[PDB]
Amino acid sequence: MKICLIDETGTGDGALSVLAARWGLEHDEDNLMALVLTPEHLELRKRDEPKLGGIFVDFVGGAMAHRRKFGGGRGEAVAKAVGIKGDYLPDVVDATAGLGRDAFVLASVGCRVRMLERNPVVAALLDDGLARGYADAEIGGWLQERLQLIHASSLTALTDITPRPQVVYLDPMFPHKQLVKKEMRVFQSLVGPDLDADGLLEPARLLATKRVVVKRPDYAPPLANVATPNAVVTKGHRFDIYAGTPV
Repeated sequence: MKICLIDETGTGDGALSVLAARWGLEHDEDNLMALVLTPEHLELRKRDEPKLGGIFVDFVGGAMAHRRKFGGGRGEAVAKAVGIKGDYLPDVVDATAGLGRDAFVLASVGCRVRMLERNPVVAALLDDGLARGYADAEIGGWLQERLQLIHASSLTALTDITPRPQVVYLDPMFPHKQLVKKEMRVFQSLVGPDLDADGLLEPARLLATKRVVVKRPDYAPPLANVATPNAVVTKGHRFDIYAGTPV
């Protein structure tokens, strides 16, 4: 995958070169987007719009820490969709991690989560945030065990995953046009619709032993057109619930 790789560390240790090779990233000097390695973290920027700033994955502060403390935890719409209740904290596989926002909530509530991200540039951002998150004196401990990243095809590896997770969560990039903030304008400018999203449902329902949860924006059709009477509705979107495959 092509993108403008920029080093703002000054160390000269070759860290960016290693990270690029690890995720199969190719430097593209005149690419519209740029992946920058700062002393603080790895961020994505929209070169033609400096005023927008850069976006990065941070489990320690910012929006993720705010949502952790104020979002409600087990009371979140996504927490209820996966079936979280009482002492029930299922193992989850998030086949469309993206920025890891939902995945972080689930891990924060007490779920053992395994994230998968096929997009190399997004995966690079997650890995960097995971590195920083693991190094946190407060959450670094449980984070390292409840939130881990895996690089593989969510269509082929979604079957070889072991041990089988009780729940599989899906939230593929839906073909949108409707963002309002910078954290999305920059990102959306990079990541486009997941053309094979519909193909995720089947392998997901096979992997999960209890439930498959699909986040869907309002009015969006169910994934793969497979209807379901079970769903948790929220503001601006819903979570379609499907039965998994008992062991």
